[PDB]
Amino acid sequence: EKIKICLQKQVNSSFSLHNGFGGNLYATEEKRMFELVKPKAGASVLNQSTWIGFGDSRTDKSNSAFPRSADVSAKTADKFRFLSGGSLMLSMFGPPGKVDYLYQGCGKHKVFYEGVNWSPHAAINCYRKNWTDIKLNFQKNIYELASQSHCMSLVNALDKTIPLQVTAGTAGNCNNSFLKNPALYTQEVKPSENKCGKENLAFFTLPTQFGTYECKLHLVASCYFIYDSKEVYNKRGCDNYFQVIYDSFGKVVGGLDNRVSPYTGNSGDTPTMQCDMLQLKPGRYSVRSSPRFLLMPERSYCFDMKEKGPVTAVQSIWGKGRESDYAVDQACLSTPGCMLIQKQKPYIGEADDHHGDQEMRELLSGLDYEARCISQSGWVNETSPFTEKYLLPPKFGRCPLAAKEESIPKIPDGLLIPTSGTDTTVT
Amino acid sequence: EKIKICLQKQVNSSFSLHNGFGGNLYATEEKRMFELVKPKAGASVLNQSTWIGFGDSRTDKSNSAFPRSADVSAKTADKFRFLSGGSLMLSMFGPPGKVDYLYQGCGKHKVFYEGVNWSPHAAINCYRKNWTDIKLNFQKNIYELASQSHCMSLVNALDKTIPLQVTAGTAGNCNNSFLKNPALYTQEVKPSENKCGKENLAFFTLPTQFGTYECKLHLVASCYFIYDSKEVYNKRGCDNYFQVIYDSFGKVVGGLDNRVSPYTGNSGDTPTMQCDMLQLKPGRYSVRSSPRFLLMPERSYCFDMKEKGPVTAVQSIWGKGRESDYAVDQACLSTPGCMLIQKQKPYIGEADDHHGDQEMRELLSGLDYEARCISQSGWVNETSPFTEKYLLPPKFGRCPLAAKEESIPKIPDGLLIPTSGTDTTVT
Amino acid sequence: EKIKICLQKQVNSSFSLHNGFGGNLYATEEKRMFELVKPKAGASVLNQSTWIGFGDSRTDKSNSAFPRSADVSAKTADKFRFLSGGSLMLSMFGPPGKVDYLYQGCGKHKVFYEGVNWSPHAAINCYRKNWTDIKLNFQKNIYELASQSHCMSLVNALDKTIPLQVTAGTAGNCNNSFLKNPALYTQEVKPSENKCGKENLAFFTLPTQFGTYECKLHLVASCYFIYDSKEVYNKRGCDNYFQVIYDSFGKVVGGLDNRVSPYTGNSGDTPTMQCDMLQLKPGRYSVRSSPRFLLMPERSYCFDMKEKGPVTAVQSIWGKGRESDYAVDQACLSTPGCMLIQKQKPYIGEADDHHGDQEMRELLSGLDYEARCISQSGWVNETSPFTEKYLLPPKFGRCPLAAKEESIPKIPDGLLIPTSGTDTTVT
Amino acid sequence: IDDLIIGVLFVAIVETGIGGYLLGSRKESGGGVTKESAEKGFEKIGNDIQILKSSINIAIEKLNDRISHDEQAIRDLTLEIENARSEALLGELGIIRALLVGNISIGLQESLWELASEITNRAGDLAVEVSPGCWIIDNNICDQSCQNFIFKFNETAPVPTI
Amino acid sequence: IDDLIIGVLFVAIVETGIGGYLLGSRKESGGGVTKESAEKGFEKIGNDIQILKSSINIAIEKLNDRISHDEQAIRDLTLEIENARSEALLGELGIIRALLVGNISIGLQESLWELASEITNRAGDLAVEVSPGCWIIDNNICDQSCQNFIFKFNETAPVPTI
Amino acid sequence: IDDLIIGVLFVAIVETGIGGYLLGSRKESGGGVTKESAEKGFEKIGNDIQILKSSINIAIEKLNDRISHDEQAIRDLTLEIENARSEALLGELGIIRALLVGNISIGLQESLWELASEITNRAGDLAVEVSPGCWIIDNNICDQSCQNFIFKFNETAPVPTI
Ligand SMILES: *[C@@H]1O[C@H](CO)[C@@H](O[C@@H]2O[C@H](CO)[C@@H](O[C@@H]3O[C@H](CO)[C@@H](O)[C@H](O)[C@@H]3O)[C@H](O)[C@H]2NC(C)=O)[C@H](O)[C@H]1NC(C)=O
Ligand SMILES: *[C@@H]1O[C@H](CO)[C@@H](O[C@H]2O[C@H](CO)[C@@H](O[C@H]3O[C@H](CO)[C@@H](O)[C@H](O)[C@@H]3O)[C@H](O)[C@H]2NC(C)=O)[C@H](O)[C@H]1NC(C)=O
Ligand SMILES: *[C@@H]1O[C@H](CO)[C@@H](O[C@H]2O[C@H](CO)[C@@H](O[C@H]3O[C@H](CO)[C@@H](O)[C@H](O)[C@@H]3O)[C@H](O)[C@H]2NC(C)=O)[C@H](O)[C@H]1NC(C)=O
Ligand SMILES: *[C@@H]1O[C@H](CO)[C@@H](O[C@H]2O[C@H](CO)[C@@H](O[C@H]3O[C@H](CO)[C@@H](O)[C@H](O)[C@@H]3O)[C@H](O)[C@H]2NC(C)=O)[C@H](O)[C@H]1NC(C)=O
Ligand SMILES: *[C@H]1O[C@H](CO)[C@@H](O[C@@H]2O[C@H](CO)[C@@H](O[C@@H]3O[C@H](CO)[C@@H](O)[C@H](O)[C@@H]3O)[C@H](O)[C@H]2NC(C)=O)[C@H](O)[C@H]1NC(C)=O
Ligand SMILES: *[C@H]1O[C@H](CO)[C@@H](O[C@@H]2O[C@H](CO)[C@@H](O[C@@H]3O[C@H](CO)[C@@H](O)[C@H](O)[C@@H]3O)[C@H](O)[C@H]2NC(C)=O)[C@H](O)[C@H]1NC(C)=O
Ligand SMILES: *[C@H]1O[C@H](CO)[C@@H](O[C@@H]2O[C@H](CO)[C@@H](O[C@@H]3O[C@H](CO)[C@@H](O)[C@H](O)[C@@H]3O)[C@H](O)[C@H]2NC(C)=O)[C@H](O)[C@H]1NC(C)=O
Repeated sequence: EKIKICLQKQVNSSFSLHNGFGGNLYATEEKRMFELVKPKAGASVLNQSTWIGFGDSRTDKSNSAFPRSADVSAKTADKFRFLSGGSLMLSMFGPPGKVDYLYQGCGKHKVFYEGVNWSPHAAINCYRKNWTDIKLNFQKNIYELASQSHCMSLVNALDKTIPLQVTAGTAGNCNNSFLKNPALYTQEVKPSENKCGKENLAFFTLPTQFGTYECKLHLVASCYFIYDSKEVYNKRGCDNYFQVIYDSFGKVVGGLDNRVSPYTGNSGDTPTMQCDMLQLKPGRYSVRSSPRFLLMPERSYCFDMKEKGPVTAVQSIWGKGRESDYAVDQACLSTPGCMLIQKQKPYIGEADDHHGDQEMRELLSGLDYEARCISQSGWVNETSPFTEKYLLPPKFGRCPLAAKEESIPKIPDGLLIPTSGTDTTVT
Repeated sequence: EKIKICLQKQVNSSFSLHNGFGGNLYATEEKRMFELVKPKAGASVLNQSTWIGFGDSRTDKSNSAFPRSADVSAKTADKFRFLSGGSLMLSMFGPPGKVDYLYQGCGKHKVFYEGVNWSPHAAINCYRKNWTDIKLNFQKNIYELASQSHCMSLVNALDKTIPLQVTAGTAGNCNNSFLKNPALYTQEVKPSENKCGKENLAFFTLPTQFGTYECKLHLVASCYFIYDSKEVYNKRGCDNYFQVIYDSFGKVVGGLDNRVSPYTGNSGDTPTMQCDMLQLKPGRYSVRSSPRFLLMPERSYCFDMKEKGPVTAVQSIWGKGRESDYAVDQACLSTPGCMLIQKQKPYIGEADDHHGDQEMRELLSGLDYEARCISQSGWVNETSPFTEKYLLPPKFGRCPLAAKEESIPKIPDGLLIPTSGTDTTVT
Repeated sequence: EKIKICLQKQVNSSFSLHNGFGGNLYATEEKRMFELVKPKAGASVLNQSTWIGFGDSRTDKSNSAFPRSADVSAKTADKFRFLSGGSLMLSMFGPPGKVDYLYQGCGKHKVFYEGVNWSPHAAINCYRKNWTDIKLNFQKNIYELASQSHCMSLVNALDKTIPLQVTAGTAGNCNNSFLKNPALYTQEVKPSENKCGKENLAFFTLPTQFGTYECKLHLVASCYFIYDSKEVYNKRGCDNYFQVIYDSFGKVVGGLDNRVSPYTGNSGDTPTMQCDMLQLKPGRYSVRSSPRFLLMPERSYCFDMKEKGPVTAVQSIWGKGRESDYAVDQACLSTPGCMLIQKQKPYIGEADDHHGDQEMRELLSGLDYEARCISQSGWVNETSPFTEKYLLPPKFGRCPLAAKEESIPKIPDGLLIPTSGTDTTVT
Repeated sequence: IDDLIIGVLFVAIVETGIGGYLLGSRKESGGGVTKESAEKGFEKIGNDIQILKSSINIAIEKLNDRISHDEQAIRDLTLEIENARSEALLGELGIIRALLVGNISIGLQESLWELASEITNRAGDLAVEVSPGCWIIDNNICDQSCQNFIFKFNETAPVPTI
Repeated sequence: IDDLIIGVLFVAIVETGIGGYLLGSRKESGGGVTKESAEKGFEKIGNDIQILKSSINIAIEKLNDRISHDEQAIRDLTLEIENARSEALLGELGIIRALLVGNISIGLQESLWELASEITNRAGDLAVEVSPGCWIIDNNICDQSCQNFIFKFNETAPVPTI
Repeated sequence: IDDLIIGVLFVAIVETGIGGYLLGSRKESGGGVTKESAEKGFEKIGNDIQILKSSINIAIEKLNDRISHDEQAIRDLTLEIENARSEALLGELGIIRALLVGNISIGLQESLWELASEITNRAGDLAVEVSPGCWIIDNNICDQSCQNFIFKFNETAPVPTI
């Protein structure tokens, strides 16, 4: 009778008190609003139809031992424009014997995985023993210009005019001819008998367009011979060496003039070739040089400058056995817009020692999915807005932000007991 | 008695359940938090006192048949600095007979509506048959420099010094004299009788200031004669044609040197003139050229580079009858910062066939009000933060964002019934 | 018996009604959520370990009369790299007698407080009466390059090669020798007896590195003599004056060539020296000049271009007595990235008339604390997100925003009475 | 809920029946569960609903554009950005929206409790108020007349004595 | 509402009268509507008000600056931008402000209901509690003494058993 | 608070005792304050708690990333920025979080009131309901049997006065 029943709310120690706007909650468990997200290491893209890749052989779908030799799936290989044994650099200079492939294509996002094919191993030397530096700079520009154009294509031949005294040249170091891009040309000249040739002048034209492709900017290679000194040069040459590229008006845009700059070679009696990367607007350029040699530019990569975009560059090296290089690596990391992909472990291929390495494969696997964000720190296709460590700089998309696991908000869970007003809670 | 009354909450089918933070609501109607906003097509501005326009005749307030002839209101015309028959380009080269107006003024936002006055129709030819290309580039720079300066003004005369062998020249095609900007100058020279003049050197000075106006950067035109070939040139000229503009030190800033570049003409026995747009810092420049002709720059547009700002450019064409051009259009669209205004229907004027077109009027009507935002997609003076289609790139102000009508949030309306807790709602 | 008690909520006039989400509140008092913040005038930094200063004497810790002579505390002086009587500009040209200090160091934030030491007062003249303009431009570049490099250092000597006809020169105006940077060199030449020297060619090398310091970019001074006219020049010189600096190829990067540009002097029979600021990539440059004089560059400031950062520049003037200049001020204000610090009152030092001015001290006091933000409008170490007036442009950190005191939100205070639903509130 | 004429705590969902605020009556020896609106009691709720709906307009109008001021001179497309900026602003708006609905909801219910109190405050005879919103009067003491007075409000045949 | 003295549901607006929480009493055969504060019952509300006001400080302090970090080296003016950024942050603050006021409001009222229960829980003699916050005791059984005990709380002369 | 056993208004804090929703009973001539759970009544709350917890998932998932789209090609470090951007987004999340907790809280309580009404709606014999959540029945009329029926719900040994 004189009893008393009551719906009671009782909270012990296994509690926790989450406070809220307009009433709180005691709870037995609690969990995070969002989970911290880890970046999947490797390369991926967004849109999947706005990307294109330039390939090796590890990407060459139409290669004999296919699946095996590949570092990518078929789906991916389909989006690649490769050809076994090629390299953008190889096509740039067209050295003898080495494969000359017409790389070109369009895409908002360009993925490069080429280069190994012209590593120190290639042991090419056409008046130059260590090409790496050039490789570096060449790559550096390809990436820069690539990250600002939509379309790009090798321009395998351009309108030019060579003088008559000069005649096509062949070289010992260059197997038995010469490179295709810097094109050698020479004229009989013997200083001894006091017969110095006719200083030559030759023109060349960077096109406004090349087939479908619109060229707003050309990447050409300005090359010249570096002699140790006058007398040495004067051994086979008559006055003072020089090669210069002037523009429509006599403005100079490149070269080397030993008539005002000092000789800086150190290769003894024979010169060394130096190739500078030049970005030239389209037009009619001319070059002037000392009689004996003329290194005429006859090729280039053409970029429209239509739009900005991301660039992924995969490192290209040999399995053990042959000497590789990090020009690519260096270059990617030294230019805004490209993301470098590198292996931690060495290369060991399935097809053979140099094709189909596991790591690389699980690295470039992302190219098959659509990510929410891609960074130099990796990619992520998950959805939370937070991550443990700060994603790295070149990054595109909806990238999560860094935040301590603790600092993220908590949601009440398990048993919930609503708290009332103020001193409602009495022990 | 044993009745039971109850304030009851009942909801049928004409309901809808809007849920909220801390209780929900059932409702009979619902409406959008904000309405999608359409952009008004045409041109407008913000601040109304920070803008200035450069005019034609369709803007010339002091024109005979006024209201009629205008494409703008009086209020607007007041903010314009025009003069019937003028064109920035016309003032740049001052061709014979054509009106030469001193365009100049300041403003955070510059609105250009000139040009038609030097369209193919004008049939001007001073050694050049189709001026459009030049018009294009000229416009291109005006807009660029204009979008980076606060003030700009034509510089109708600059300190110069012409050599004695040379004397003012007149031309057949140029009515019977010559342009005012590229200024012809010549000297008697007959190759036949082996009398080649004295290669000339002349100076000229881009001023640091021009009246109130401060010049941090000058737009000058570098011109030269394009010959088909040597012999042709050698018909009236002595060695090899050339005209070059050097800077304080002998650096070249422009021109054409046929002593190193090839001849590229195809106009038969008489040359063609080519005019390059050059941006020059103020200073003392010099030019050198083959004896016979000297095209001395004698005018320019001067820009301080004080501040960035928007630029609207209205297309300028003739009503039907005379030939028009799209240099303006092309140019605006090809330079960051300016917004192009174009007509869909042709021109049919009230005053006469070429002045006072309806479309244009309702297009430039916006210049009378203050917008919240202006874009290449149109302007808007309303206030919602959303719109159906993405506004186009060059845009300034508080532009609304694209969003599907559906996706915008809904507000409960009509009959509201508060829902309580959980299973409060029972069938 | 028939009474009635009620917990009543009554609100008179001393009320105010704050409305909220889910219930309102009547209150007797109210206060702002945040307080408006004033910027402390003067200079400060963030991180305190990422900054470095280049000093005078007013910063020189190792100065005789220390505390007194200083304009900064010890703590601050420690972070400075100064030396009494120095000036970056002084070290740039190394004039005779004046202190030549090797300024160099690293920091994300660089604070400059030097310059007074080469003010008009210094009355130095080495073929130039008013150096201020040069000071201006020199400072201008230091700041620019400084705000883009992490490390910078004076390069007191660089690999060069001087011809034989020429021999070290000394000058009357230049006490009795010459500047250290633009280095005079001459060769006997007497036009009268028709003995014109041998036009000279000399080389010089901007290094890629200088001790720890990496040089991605060099600031060198290109100087030359400005003659009134030929004949005047022809008084002591033979043909036409000229000094030019070419790059690896014959590209010109600077100088003056009176063989194509007009003579512009007005100092009568003796020339005037002009010094341009040049930014040069590292390499081997050459210079050519008329026989008689050769002003060879022999020093420079070297900057890596590693990273962007803030720059504070304190104005440097004399106490009353000697003539000062505003080159610094002008320069700071004219370059993005640096913040200028100026005094309102004049200089009156404690140590003596020119060292230890009160104002300056309370100005540079901030250098001792860590600010939340620094702007050209002052700094603030407080924490509210709002301020009365808009902070000035060059500013870094978490700067508060401008907002009217009123417009900031209000918090209920004093006596609080909860309002219930709708018409809950009645008379 | 409770049988078929639930209190001011629950809400009847009758896909095809009448809808709104109404008086649900039922006897213990009766199968007919009368439902009918008392447009005279509603007179409050209805007006309060207006006052409530009025607030939204204000607060909505009050949304001082968390909208950005642009100086985009460059021509490159930014849809991927504009889009994301919008998706967010949309989200921001959603929350502050729910914030409004809830407040209304709260204030409306708190306003239905205003009726009860008022209805309850209408006799010790009535004063049965079982569950909130529901009460059981005795029609032997409280004939229709006062029932109507108590609820509906016809002001005829109520309570004199005093 | 009601007569000269209402419940814990409404709030009296007397532009010039006393203000605060107080005890409104009135008899049926009386014109004098006594209003007076019971600073002993207030003792709870008052303290709770503090506790409540305390929270704001926290949550406000808690506003971890939705404030931007800048690296503005360029010198161009940005007021049109700074301004718009401010108008927004101001707006953001406003909402979270109302969020606080409402929460307080809610908790305060919920705290006024804490008194009723407590006052009601003070006798079957009192236990008249008509409308919420209002009750009608009989001074023949509940003389001032217990009235004061019931409400005000002097702890002298009341009780219904033990 | 209500002696040793309070109503649906307050919440007992017993650092080491049982925890949850339960039935607190106590007689007037008894020292033993029985506490025990009626897992049959809980059956509602428990399920509702689920329904409630369910909502969070939705609304949280619903957070359509107030996350920025970047085109950062430059290499300069931005931590001072990324950090501040994060501290803010974190803050934004916090509020919308409390927003969820409170809504839950509100709906849960409003759901506990759903029980009372339902329990109260279980006899004129019970119908003592003193304070909200608490009621005093007479075991002379309401023996354990109905007590269990009234609350717990065993469906055995009631008492219909008809
Ligand atoms: C030495 O040379 C320096 C620089 O060439 C001269 O300093 C400059 O002097 C002029 C006139 O005193 C200043 O320009 C003036 O500015 C004011 C306001 O800004 C304006 O009203 C005038 O119309 C004019 O533009 C200029 O600020 C100043 N520059 C600096 C850095 O101080 C100096 O005058 C020369 N000294 C002698 C003795 O010739
Ligand atoms: C909305 O309003 C709530 C009240 O309805 C806020 O809560 C506050 O009240 C509690 C008491 O229930 C405070 O507790 C303090 O005291 C205890 C015991 O000594 C301490 O353990 C505890 O650390 C506190 O100091 C709460 O702290 C207080 N606020 C908070 C955030 O806990 C509720 O917080 C408020 N909602 C928001 C979003 O501010
Ligand atoms: C705050 O809490 C509310 C509960 O009071 C949330 O609501 C939820 O509860 C209702 C019941 O009134 C659910 O309605 C039924 O139908 C829906 C169909 O959409 C089911 O999803 C649900 O399980 C029920 O069967 C609501 O659905 C449910 N939420 C919603 C959004 O409808 C209310 O949403 C919450 N407020 C916020 C801002 O989250
Ligand atoms: C949540 O909903 C509340 C209502 O329950 C809002 O409050 C309001 O309080 C009263 C009643 O609606 C309004 O009074 C208006 O009418 C009276 C007529 O006597 C005028 O005197 C008064 O000036 C008003 O015009 C309040 O105006 C209204 N408050 C507000 C701020 O609109 C409550 O505001 C709402 N929550 C939020 C955050 O708005
Ligand atoms: C269930 O929902 C509502 C319950 O009210 C019904 O819709 C409403 O129907 C009434 C008819 O009585 C409409 O009233 C009309 O109002 C206008 C003024 O607005 C007046 O001019 C007319 O004479 C008429 O009285 C009311 O507008 C309407 N509201 C809506 C939102 O539809 C609905 O029909 C109900 N269904 C059933 C089966 O009862
Ligand atoms: C209408 O209501 C307001 C709010 O209560 C009244 O203002 C209040 O006036 C009282 C005077 O009794 C103030 O209280 C006193 O405060 C002093 C502080 O030094 C204290 O020493 C006294 O013991 C006493 O508590 C109270 O602070 C003040 N409150 C506010 C917010 O101003 C006002 O008087 C009322 N109008 C009328 C006609 O009563
Ligand atoms: C006060 O905190 C909790 C209140 O629930 C008590 O711990 C609880 O202990 C029960 C078992 O007695 C746990 O049940 C678990 O899941 C099901 C029932 O839900 C049962 O079949 C399993 O065997 C299992 O025990 C309940 O989840 C658990 N909750 C927590 C947070 O520990 C705790 O014992 C209480 N303290 C005291 C002194 O009673």
